[PDB]
Parts: sequence; C-alpha cells; structure tokens
Amino acid sequence: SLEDLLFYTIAEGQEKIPVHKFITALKSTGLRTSDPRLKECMDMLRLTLQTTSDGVMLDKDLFKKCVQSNIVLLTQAFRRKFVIPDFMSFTSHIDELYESAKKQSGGKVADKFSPDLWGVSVCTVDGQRHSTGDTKVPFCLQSCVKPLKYAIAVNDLGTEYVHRYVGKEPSGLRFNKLFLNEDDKPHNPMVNAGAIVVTSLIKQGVNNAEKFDYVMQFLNKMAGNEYVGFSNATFQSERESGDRNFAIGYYLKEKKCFPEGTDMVGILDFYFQLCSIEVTCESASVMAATLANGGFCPITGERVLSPEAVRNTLSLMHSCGMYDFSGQFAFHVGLPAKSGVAGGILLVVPNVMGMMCWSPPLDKMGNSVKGIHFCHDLVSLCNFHNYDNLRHFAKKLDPRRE
Amino acid sequence: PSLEDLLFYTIAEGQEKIPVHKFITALKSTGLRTSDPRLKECMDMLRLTLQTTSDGVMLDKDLFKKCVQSNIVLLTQAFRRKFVIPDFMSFTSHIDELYESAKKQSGGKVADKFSPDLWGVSVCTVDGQRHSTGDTKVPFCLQSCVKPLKYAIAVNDLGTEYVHRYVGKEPSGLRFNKLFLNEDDKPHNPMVNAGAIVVTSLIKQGVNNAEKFDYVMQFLNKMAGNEYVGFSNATFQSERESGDRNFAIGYYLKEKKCFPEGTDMVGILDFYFQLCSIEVTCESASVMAATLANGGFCPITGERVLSPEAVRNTLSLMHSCGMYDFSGQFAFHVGLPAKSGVAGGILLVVPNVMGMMCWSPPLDKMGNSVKGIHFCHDLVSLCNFHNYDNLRHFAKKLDPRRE
Amino acid sequence: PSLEDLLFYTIAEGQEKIPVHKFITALKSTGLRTSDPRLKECMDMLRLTLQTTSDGVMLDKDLFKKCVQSNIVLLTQAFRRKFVIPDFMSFTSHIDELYESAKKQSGGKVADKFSPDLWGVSVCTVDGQRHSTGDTKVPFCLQSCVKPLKYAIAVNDLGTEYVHRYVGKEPSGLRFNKLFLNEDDKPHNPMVNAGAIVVTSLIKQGVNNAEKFDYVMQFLNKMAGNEYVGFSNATFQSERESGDRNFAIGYYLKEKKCFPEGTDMVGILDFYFQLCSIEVTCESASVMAATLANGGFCPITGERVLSPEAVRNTLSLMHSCGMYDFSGQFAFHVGLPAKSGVAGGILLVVPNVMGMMCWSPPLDKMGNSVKGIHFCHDLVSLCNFHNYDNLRHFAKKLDPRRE
Amino acid sequence: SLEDLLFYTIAEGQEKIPVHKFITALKSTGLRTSDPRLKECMDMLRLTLQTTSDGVMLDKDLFKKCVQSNIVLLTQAFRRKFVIPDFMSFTSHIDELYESAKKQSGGKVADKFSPDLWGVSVCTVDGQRHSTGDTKVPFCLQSCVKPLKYAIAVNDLGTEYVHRYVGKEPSGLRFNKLFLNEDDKPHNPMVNAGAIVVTSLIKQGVNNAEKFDYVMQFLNKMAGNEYVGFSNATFQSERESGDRNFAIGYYLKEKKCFPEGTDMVGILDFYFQLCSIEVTCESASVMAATLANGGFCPITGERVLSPEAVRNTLSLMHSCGMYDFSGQFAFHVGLPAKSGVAGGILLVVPNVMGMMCWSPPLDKMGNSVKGIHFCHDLVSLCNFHNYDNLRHFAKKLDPRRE
Ligand SMILES: O=C(Cc1ccccc1)Nc1nnc(CCSCCc2nnc(NC(=O)Cc3ccccc3)s2)s1
Ligand SMILES: O=C(Cc1ccccc1)Nc1nnc(CCSCCc2nnc(NC(=O)Cc3ccccc3)s2)s1
Repeated sequence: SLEDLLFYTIAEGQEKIPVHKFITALKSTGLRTSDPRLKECMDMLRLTLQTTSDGVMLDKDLFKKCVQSNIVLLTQAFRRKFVIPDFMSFTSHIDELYESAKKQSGGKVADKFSPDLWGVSVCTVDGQRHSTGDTKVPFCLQSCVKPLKYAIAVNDLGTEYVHRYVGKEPSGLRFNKLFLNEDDKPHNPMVNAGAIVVTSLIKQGVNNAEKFDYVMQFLNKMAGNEYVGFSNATFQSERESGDRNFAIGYYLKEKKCFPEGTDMVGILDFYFQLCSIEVTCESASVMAATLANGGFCPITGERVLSPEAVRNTLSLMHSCGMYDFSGQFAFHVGLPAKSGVAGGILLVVPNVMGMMCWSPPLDKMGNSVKGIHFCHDLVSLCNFHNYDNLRHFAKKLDPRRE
Repeated sequence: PSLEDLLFYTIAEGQEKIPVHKFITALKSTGLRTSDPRLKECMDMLRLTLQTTSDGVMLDKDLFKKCVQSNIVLLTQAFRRKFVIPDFMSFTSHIDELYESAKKQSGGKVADKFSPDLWGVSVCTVDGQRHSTGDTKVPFCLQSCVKPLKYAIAVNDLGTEYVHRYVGKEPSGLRFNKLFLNEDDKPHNPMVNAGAIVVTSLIKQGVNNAEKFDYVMQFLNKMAGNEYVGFSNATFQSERESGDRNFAIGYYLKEKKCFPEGTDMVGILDFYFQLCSIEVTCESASVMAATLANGGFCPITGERVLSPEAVRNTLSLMHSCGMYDFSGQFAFHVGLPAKSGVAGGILLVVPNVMGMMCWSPPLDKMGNSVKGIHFCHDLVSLCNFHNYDNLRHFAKKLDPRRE
Repeated sequence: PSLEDLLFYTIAEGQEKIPVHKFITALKSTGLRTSDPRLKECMDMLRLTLQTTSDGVMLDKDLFKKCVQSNIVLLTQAFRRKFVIPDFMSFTSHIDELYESAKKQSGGKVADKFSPDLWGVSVCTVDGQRHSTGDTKVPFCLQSCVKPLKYAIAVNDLGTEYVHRYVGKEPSGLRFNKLFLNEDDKPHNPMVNAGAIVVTSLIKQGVNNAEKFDYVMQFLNKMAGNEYVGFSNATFQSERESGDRNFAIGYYLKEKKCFPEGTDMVGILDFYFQLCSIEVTCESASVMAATLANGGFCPITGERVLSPEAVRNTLSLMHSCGMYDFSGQFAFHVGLPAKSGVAGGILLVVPNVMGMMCWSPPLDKMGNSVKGIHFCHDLVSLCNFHNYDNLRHFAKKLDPRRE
Repeated sequence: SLEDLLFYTIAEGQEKIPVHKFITALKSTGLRTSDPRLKECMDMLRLTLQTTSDGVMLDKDLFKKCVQSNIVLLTQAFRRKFVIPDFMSFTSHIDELYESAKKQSGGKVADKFSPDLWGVSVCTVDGQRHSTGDTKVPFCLQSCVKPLKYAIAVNDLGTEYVHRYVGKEPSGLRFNKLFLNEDDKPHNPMVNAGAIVVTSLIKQGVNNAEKFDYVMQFLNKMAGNEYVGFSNATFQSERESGDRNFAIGYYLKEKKCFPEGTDMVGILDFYFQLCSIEVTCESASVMAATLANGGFCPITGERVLSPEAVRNTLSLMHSCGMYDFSGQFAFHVGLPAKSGVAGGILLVVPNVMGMMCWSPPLDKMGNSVKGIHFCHDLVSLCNFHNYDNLRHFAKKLDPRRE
C-alpha cells in the first residue's frame, strides 16, 4: 500500500485532499508537474478533473489512480528523500544568492546581448528545479560545448584513442599561447587547439551534415528534451572571425595532428557549428545535472554519457575549465566548471546538482562576473567546495542534512 | 532508555556473558585498534574489571555497562555499522591485492642507502579505522611529503589569505618545472622546493629554529594522534651539504625578497632541510593524511588539529601540484590529492573517507616511486574515490561507503 | 700623356707586334672573362680588327691603342695587378684545391630530384674576376636564399624602421626555433619564414602578384649582372601544395593583425612561394652574392642595385639570423654573412672581396650543404676572410689581397 | 738616408729643428710622448735636452741619432701610414659624439657615484690615442671584464678547450634568465653564468692570490702597462649582495659546469674580485685596441693575445655583448661591445681601434644611457659597422682613407 501510505500523509486525516492542495504540496518538493517522469500521473489527473465541472476532491481510490504509476518518485519527494530535502528554504537562499549576485555591476559582454540579463537555474541530480531571474532566454554554449563534445568523443572513442591526439594536462598561464605540447599534440580538449582535434574525431568518414545531427541528438538527450537550439547567426560569424582556429588547423595539418584522412577545413566548419548551439539556463542545468549525475539525465533517468566520459570531462573541467582562472578557481570554489564567452558557467556540484548560470558580462579571463561571484557565495554558504568536509564543515550550512 | 544495554545484544546476541576477545576481535573487525585513544577509558575499565577473575573471564550487562558506559556512542556508531567504510574488513583485502601487484613492478633507481624491495602502504579513515601491509613501520624522511603538512600548519595558524601572499596556488606546467618563480615573483605553489622553502619561513614567525621545530613536531604529533613522528639528523647532514640546487633557490628567493621581514634564509634552509628529514612511518603518516581527510579533526583522537580552511586548501593544492611533473597525468587518471617524496613516499588522501601513505625507495625517471605510482592508479581503477566519480552512477567500480 | 700606350708597351717585351691570342692569355690569367660586359666594346673592336687586317694577326701600338680605349681603365687595373686579388691565377689553384678538398665530403641529404655528386663553386670578386670549378652552369632554385635578397628589396623600397614595424631584428633563440611572434606580436626577423612571409607582405602593396613577381625578377636580374636568373614553375606549384606550415603562419599573422591593412594573406602566401622557386646558377648567383659583397653594386656591370642601408641590414641578419640554427656556430667560426637555402645553396659573401655561391644539393640535418659548410670552413682556414680575422697579424693564413 | 729623409721631411727648412715642434708634430700624429715604442728616442731627447739651457734644437745628426732606433715607427707616423692617417679630424668627431650623448639625461645609477660622470677613450691598432670627459676616474669594469678574461682563457688554452665549458651563441630575450642552455653549458662567456665559468678556467692549479696576479700580468700586457687597479670596497659589497651570483654559482656546482677541483665559493670571490678590477676609460682603450690589433698591443708592440683568442672574443661581444640589448645593438651598431653596470662599454672596431665608455646612469636594461647613445651615433658616422662596405658606404665617413 505505497499509494495508500502517501494519501494519508497529504490528506489531513479528513475527507480528502483538494486539487491544488495536492499540487502545492507537490510543488513544494521542488518537483515540477511537467517532469517527464511524472507524465502519466499528470495525464491522469487531467482525466479525473475532467469528470466534473464542479469539483473535485479525490477519494483514496481517485488519488491512488493517478499517482499509481509515479509513486516511487512521489514518495521520495514527499517523505523528503530528495538530495535537498528542505528544497523550500534552499531556494530562499539561492533567491538571496541570486539577489546579492544580481547587485554585481561589472563585466563586459562579447563583441550582442543585454547586460541586464541574469538567470540561474538549479537542477538537482534528483530533478528538483529552481530558477530565479531570466532563466528562459536562449544563448549559445560556445566553449561550454568543449566539455560536452569532449564527452561525446570519449563517449564514442575511448580515452586512449582520443588522447593519442590531445593531451590531458593544463599548460599553464604563460602557454595559453602555444598550440602543441612537446609531443606535437594540443595539451587538452578544453583549449581551442585540442577542441579542433576532438571535433576531428567525432564520426570520422561521415559528412558534416550528418555529423552535426549526431551531437544535436546527443545534446538533446542530455537535457531531457528541454530546449537546445542552434543559431545559424553566431555560426557564420564564428567562422568569418575564426582566423585563430584556422591558424591552429593549418598548423595541426602541417605537423599531422589530425587522423589520416581529415579534410581540415571542414573540421573547422564543424567546430564552428558546435559552438553556436543554443540553450537556456533551464535546459542547460539539466545538461550540467547530467554530469552531476554520473551521466544520467536527472529528469529523464536516461543514460546519456559513459562514466569515463563524464569523469574525464569533470577532471579536465577542473584542471582546464575556467581558462587561466582555472587555478584560482579550482582552488576557492573547487567545482568543475566550464566558462563560455557567451556568459555560461556550466557549473556542476557532483552528486548534488547541476547549474547553469547565465549573465552575459565576462571578465578579463572570459568568465561571467555574476556567474563567478555566484559560485563564490554559493561555496561560502554550502559545503560544496570539492574538498569541503561533509561532516566537520563549521559555519557552512549543508542542504543535504536536516 | 538503555543505550549501554542497547549495544549488549549486538555482540551478546541473546547470550548471557560475552568473552572480551569475542568483543575485541569484534572490535578489531570494526577496523579500530585497541590502542585507539578515545577508547582508553573503555580499555582501562576492561583491563581493571579483567582483574575480577584469574581463569578468564568475561563481562555481562552488569560489567560491560560499567565499562563502555563512558565511550558508548562511539561504540554505538562503531557497532551500528555507522562508520564511513562499514565493511572495512573486505576493503583492506582490496588494498592488500593492489599492494602486492604494485610490488612486482621493479623498475627504478634509488635516489642518491635503502633496499629497493621496500614497499609499505598504510590506511587510516576519518572514523579511525586502520589497515596496512608491507614495510609500513619503517621510518623514512618525509622529504617533500612534508610540504603539504607544513602548508596546513601555516594556514590553520595564519589563515588562507596570509599564506598565499607569500606562495602562489597553481601548478607550474610541464615546461616551467625548473623556473623558481611564477610571474608574480612567488614560487608557483607550496609543493615545489621554491614554495616549501617559502612556506617554512612563515611558521612561528618570531621564535628560534629549535622552538619552530618542536612546534612543528607538536602539531605533527597532534595530527598523527601521537604515533611516530621523528627526525633523522643523519639525512639532514647530507641534505645540507649536497643541497646546491636548494642553496640556489634559497639565494634566489632572498634575491627576490620572497620571505617575510626578518627571515634568516640560511637558517630557514636548515629548518627546511630539518623538516625534510622529519621521520615518519607509513603508519604515523596515515593519521596525518586521514586527519586532513577529516575536516581537521584527528580521527583517532577527536581533537580539532586544523582549521577546515586549512585542510581544504591543502587538498586543493595536493591535487594540482602534488606529483612533480606527473601531477597532471595523476590528477587525470587518479584525481586524488597525493604528494610524492624522494625517499619513496606518497601522502595520499581520499577526502571524507581515509588517508594513506605509500612507500618504495626506487624513484622512476620523474622522481615518484614506481610502485607507489602503480598503486594509486590501480586503486582508482578499483574504487570510486577519484575526485570526480559519481557516488550514485560509477559503472563497474566498487564503492566501500556502501554494504 | 701615354695612357693606352702605357698599357700597350707593358704587355709587349719592348717588341714588334704582340699577337692577339697572347694578349688573350694575358687577360684570361688576369682572371677576367672575355665576356665581361664592362669589356664588350674592347672585344667588338678587336674581333672587327682581325676581320679586316691580315693575316696573323699582330698588333701595332696604334692597332692596340683604341681597341682597349673603351675599357682601359679596367684593363690597366687588371694588368698592373691592381685588383682585389692581385695574383688571381694562383688563388684559383687554392680554390681548385678547396673545391677538391670539399669534393670528398659526400655526406648530407637532399631535400624532398637532382644528384648529390653535383658540386660547384663560382667566385665573383668585387672587381669582376671570375673563377669556376665543377658544375657551375647547372640551374637550381634559390628557396630561402631569397629571403635576404627579398628582404633587401623590401628595405631598399621601404627603409629599415617601417619594415621593422612588422618584423623584429633579433635571432629568435635556438630552442624558440618554433614560435612565430615575439612579445610585441611581431615576427622575430626576416630570415625566419614567419618574417619572410611578412616581408613579402610589404613589397609593392597594392599591385597584384603577377607584377609584384616581375618587379622581383628584374631586381634579381640586375644583381646577377643579367646572367641566368630564372623561375622554375615546377618547384612553385609543389611549394604551394606543401606549405601547410606557411599557411599556419599566415592565418596566425592575420589573427594578430600582423600584415598591413588590406592584405589578402592567401595571395601573399602564393607570392611568397614564387620567390622561393626563382632559379640561378652557381655562376649567376656569385654575381648576386658579390653584389652584396660590393655595397650593392654589381661587380660585372657597375650598377647600384641595392641601397647601402639595405646591404647592411641584409648582411647583418645574414650573419646572426642566417644559417638557421647553425648561424651561431657559423657566426663564430666562419664569421661570414652567409645564407642557406634548401636547394643546396650557401650564398656566401666575403664583404669587400667576393661573392660566392656554393652548390651541393645535399643538406645536413640543420639543412645546409655539406660541401658548402666544408668549403666555407676550409676557406677561412686558409684565408683571413673571417669577419674578425685580423688584416695585419693573422698567423699562418694566406691573404690573397697581398702579393 | 732614412733618418735624414725623416730629418728633412719634418724640418720646416730650418737647419736646427726645435723639439717643441717635434713633439707636437709627434703628439698630433696620435701618439703620446709616453708611447713605449718611442722610449729610446724619448730617452735621448732627455739626454741632449740636458746639455745646456735654451730650446733645445736638434739637427741632421742629433735628430738622426735619437730617432736612429725608432725611425721606421716615426716613419709611418709621419708618412701617414697609420691606420687612421688624419687622426686629428677623427678625434673632434669623437668629441661631438660625446657631447651629443652628453644630453641624454635619463637613467638610474645602481646601489654609488654621481650621475654626471661620462667619458670616452680611443686607441688604434697603431697606437693613436684619444679621450674626452671623466676618463681618468677609476671604476670597475664589473661586467666589461668577461671578454678580457675569456681572451686570456682562449689564449692560454685554445678555442677547443675553453668551449668545452661555455657555449658560444646568444641568449634569448624572454628566457634570458635561465642559467644554462640545453647542453648544460652557460649560454656564452658574457652572461654571469658563463663569466663565472670562464673564470675557473684561468690558471687552474694555483691559488686565488696568484691567479689574480697572472690576470693582472695579462691585464697589464694588454693595456701596455697603463692603469689597472682594484677596489676592495666594491669587492666587499659585491661579496655581500650578489645573492643572484651565489644562486648561479650553486647552480653551476650542482650542474658540474666548472673544471674538476674548483672551489666554487673562491671562484665566486675571484669573480667578485675580477668584477671589482679597476680601470679608467684610458687604460681600457688599450685593452680594446689590443683586441682590435690581432692581439699585439698597439703601444708596446708586444704580442699579448694569439689571434685565435682575439677572433673569438670579438665574435662573442658582437652576439652577446649588451645583455638583452645585444640583438638590437649588433643590428644597429654592429661593433663587438661589452656593457657594464658601472656604465662601462668596452667597444672595438677591428683593424682600426679600441674604445671604452663610462657613464654611471643605466637604462632599464643595465646599459649606460649615454654610453649607449654614443655608439649608435658613432656607427651612424663611420663605416665602422661590421658590414658597411669599404668602397660604397653612402653618406658615411671612413677614417682609413685620406
Ligand atoms: O603571443 C605571443 C606573445 C608572448 C609573450 C611572452 C612570452 C611568450 C609569448 N607569442 C606567441 N608565439 N607563437 C604563438 C602561436 C603558437 S606557436 C606555433 C605552435 C607551435 N610552434 N612550436 C611548437 N612546438 C612543437 O611543435 C614541438 C616539436 C618537437 C619536436 C619536433 C618538432 C616540434 S608548437 S603565440
Ligand atoms: O635545465 C636547463 C636545460 C634546458 C632544457 C630545456 C630548455 C631550456 C633549458 N636549463 C635551466 N634550468 N634551470 C635553470 C635555472 C632555472 S631559474 C632561472 C632564473 C629564474 N627563476 N624564476 C624566474 N622567473 C621570474 O623571475 C619572473 C618571470 C617569469 C616568467 C616571465 C617573466 C618573469 S627566472 S636553467
């Protein structure tokens, strides 16, 4: 009697629960009715609300009928088994943390969005969503895709083959300039140099039209079929300006850094496409949550990413993610991130939640100000630093305990 | 309404009396050692109340309740399977298996007195559970393993802002492994000779090169729960006459005023050289490591040894800058804050779980003990400890925080 | 008062009529060639005279006089041994030995269509005196020998400091063999391909490539005294199907705004490849070399091809940034401003003496002709031509400028 | 008739030649009365200017027997066979060059002299001398001493031996702070790293009080026995602050770059000594002109340096002469030169002259501000630049043509 136990808990020992009393109780687990895992249960309460134009409260049988298929989720949500149990106040802090971070004036956009925008969207490894501010506005990943594509190539080619072509370390702050390492390979897949070679490994032999759908599919599964778009616009402008990536390409060609059969100039076309893929904070925190969640999309429970692919990517998101800010960043926030010149910080606090912070203004290394100050405050407030202690964490509050 | 009685029927499964060996081999399987200092009252009472018979004997709800009365809740948790590694027993067997497979790979050159066949591994967890195997009671110099330990002491005592005025926090790269300073005219991080030597000059800013040392030993004893920390004046003598590279760094960091006001660079070099020949065994350093793995509370004494500021920063930097030039490949393939050492040492830490120390004197080309490098890989291959595994979805790996 | 007569009676033994053929030998052992352009009128009038007179033929003082009237100024200098190398006959003996001594050095690898036993030295002194040994009339491309010439042409047309808004003037630094731009986002110097490409980018901006090229051909023709200067279309079309590295450099230059505004980098790359495919002979290129040996004036025409501001900058960077990595050891040991080329050319230049081209196609590992550097070493072994050789006290060296 | 032929030429048709007239005829030939190759003659000018009390005034036989033994030297001088025939005009050019450089007011002295000191001095392959400014003030060569010591090493050991221990190429502008090159040899004998090493090659097997004599023996033969001194003061301060040099010293020790059995700390003391050697501009011109003269001292006719050692030392000064300024220096100036932190610049125009400039204030690169201006102007005046032609040199001046 799983459904049975759940009814008594929500229905205050009386005749029944009314309609919104269920859903306001359901919207308090931070779950969202449009969760794909709740599709059935929501379908069927459309059916039973349509039994009368007068009511209706629900009997224990009427209740149990709808939540039949989804009580596994509804129990964990209502007996507060979700990775952040009091999700209700945990959002009231993120609210504050959005608010104080909204007060951060500085930063320059790339050069054409409005520097007013600012939207952070949580998505817990369990599905609990929260968002405040402008989380519905689509934007491009740009270099936020290098992890995602890097994932895809290790997901399909394995680590050994891939790093036969790209390094694994960071190169430091004086050689954010060099292309190849001592062995005539770019140093890691997070710098455009290694990214160009990675792009040259995704689906060799197939043509550039088929190649691109293969990652759009992949990029869709990672966001639980929430909004991933494409901007032809930033695509064409991203190759007309891509003189540096051409440079890299030609130098990769000369010293033979692509697989034997690569039409180098096409691979750059493909690279440039990949950067112009669109997302919203909402759709992109599910992508981050997928990395948070070992490779499984938190709101569809589908496997998208092999764990090697997801480990390797958070590993290099750590070392190599925030450009030259990586060192200081891996230090104070210590959360595998990936910045993007569009302003996206594809934050991940693994085994908890995925974030996407979007506010377009950047800093001198290429990281959203508000994006960066938000993590800082976040780590300050909650024991999320990769090497915080989960037990003796002193003045920090944990949202995984009660 | 009977917490001391609550634990009785777990071992005395509905039995009358219970042998104390039946209780302590039940407590060696908790992984704890009888010499756990937060058991002493339980172990003194039991030694005392073991002076109530001369043939045996054993204890009852009368006696037990009088003895584990003091430390009941640790024995509760210890016996309610409430330790971070519940079946510590089979986890040790894993370590044994990695240890011996990492023994047969006999490449390397000893640095330039030991036998290359030495190979010692020791674990301690944040709950105090310990294990080891091989030559783990053999004292070696911390050498560069001392560096994060000494960093920690500086941050606990001075805060993170202060200590990173004097030494950067990033890893150097496979190019600049020989430059001393980054462009900020600081050594890149506390893990390079350049950076250690600098951190050393921030401990006990004031008192003299004998109080500074005792004070590091005091800390180093607290942190190790009072296991063997020591000091091999023999190494220190040869460290300080063949130390031309270091004297180069010393003179260059003085050249670029990298120490603080009133720093006797040459004496700091002695302290450094001293701190390098500070002796530990794999065992005593397991408690060092697990202490940092434990928010700064010493797992086997319950004593707050370090800031949680201090443990975090150190583990932040052992990750990046820990394995000389192999740190990159290391952070990738094993992604555990480690720290290598010229005598064979690796100070491994699995945060929220355990601390480790490995040891085989033969270094490889890079200067990291062959068998030690081999062993840290294999352990991440095995267990989802790698800093970036998922705790829920981790493929074909074994998590030992689960039964 | 007695000018051509002064010469006329010196080649005669106070005698009757000197035969034309023994005047011919007297002027071939002066080293000049009967085809010197600065002599064409003397040979025109003397073959015309053989055409009319009969039947020896022989030569009166009046029959000698103003055949040589035109070029007597040279012709005296030739005969009173007032040339830079007075006893040129013996000096060719030493070239004939140094050629043969360098003939035995068959090591070295061609680039990848010729044959390695090809070996030719042609000497053009600043006066005109020619000597060749071995295969001098075989045509080869200039390849990166063009860089100094093209560089000269750039500064002769645009002047040092403009050219150097876009190109440094320093020799990169043996291990930084590989980075294109320096700190200021400038290439290092015009001898490196990264600078060649940007130099090329600055000659006759605005014109299109067909004209640019001919503007370069005429220039090269005069420097050679209108001896063979040509263009193999064969090597150019592969120079464009293989220069991936150059394309690398070009785009990176574009990204950093290293070309002038309104530079189509892809055609500047094509123009650049054409300058490498220009061909010459040992004979034709020793006149090019002697031109720079000659403050820019072509020894066998008398024609100012290059500003002295441009001879020097080119000779400078040929000293220091010239022979690629070997230029250090080369500036040390040979101290001559040379320039290597991957076709097998060393554009040797002994300022104030002569211009050589040596040609053996086989390159060494740094890409420089085996026999070329051997000849070059042996040549300064025997003679005080090394840059900082002393012209007065020079030990056992022979000086050819002293009789 | 050779002494008569001389006696007749310098005679103004006057039967009894004055000696005031003789010496100003001699001084203005460049030579000074203190020339050692003229002592015999100058001795007997003291002998016969002792016989009475008048002029005195020599004649066909008195003249003849004083210049009897120095005639062929006094021939070329008065037959204008001296490499710079009209040395006279040549010196006021050097004067203008000095005064033009007089106005370059920038610069910071290191830390003790007063920053208005400035001098130049010339000496030719034949002996003609000139100086202007503060050219009799002792100062330390400091770093100007590395070429001189290198010569002595090559002269005593030969090119082969010496360059088993120091390289021969230039450093490299950005990573100009490395001590060694990838052969573990210091880059060249002109960096403190290679200087220090060159210093251990001199007179192995003999203690440091005697090494220093033999160096000054050499450093005397080379300056024709003009002023060579030594400062213990600067030696004790250089001893007490060159932490960098200790660094480098220790670094060469661990890298085993000295010849076996080298007391590093002593060689550092010897280095600190050798850098504290005292010269004036004057004495240092004969230093340089000895090198300009194939190793024969212009003023004593002694062979001091085998041409080997002279060739090499003037090659390395060209390449590695002026610290990070050497690249641009060899380009624009293209005379082998050698800068010093005191302001010293030991310049050399082979086969014509040696020079030496002093000016305390340095630039941002460790080179005398005005000592630097001075060359740049000099080469802009004379076809001295190593690659100016001796026939066609555009609008420049040649001082070997009359
Ligand atoms: O933007 C600045 C300002 C700056 C300022 C201060 C300091 C430095 C720089 N400088 C820049 N300089 N170049 C840039 C473009 C990247 S370099 C071309 C890519 C590579 N070239 N050689 C490589 N090594 C190998 O390929 C190893 C190899 C091993 C064995 C055999 C062959 C090859 S990779 S940017
Ligand atoms: O061991 C090889 C063979 C090898 C092999 C391969 C390639 C070359 C050479 N060569 C050497 N290896 N170690 C050597 C002594 C190392 S220390 C040099 C003195 C400095 N220490 N930190 C510095 N940076 C800054 O003071 C600030 C700054 C940093 C960066 C930019 C601007 C400003 S400079 S030499």
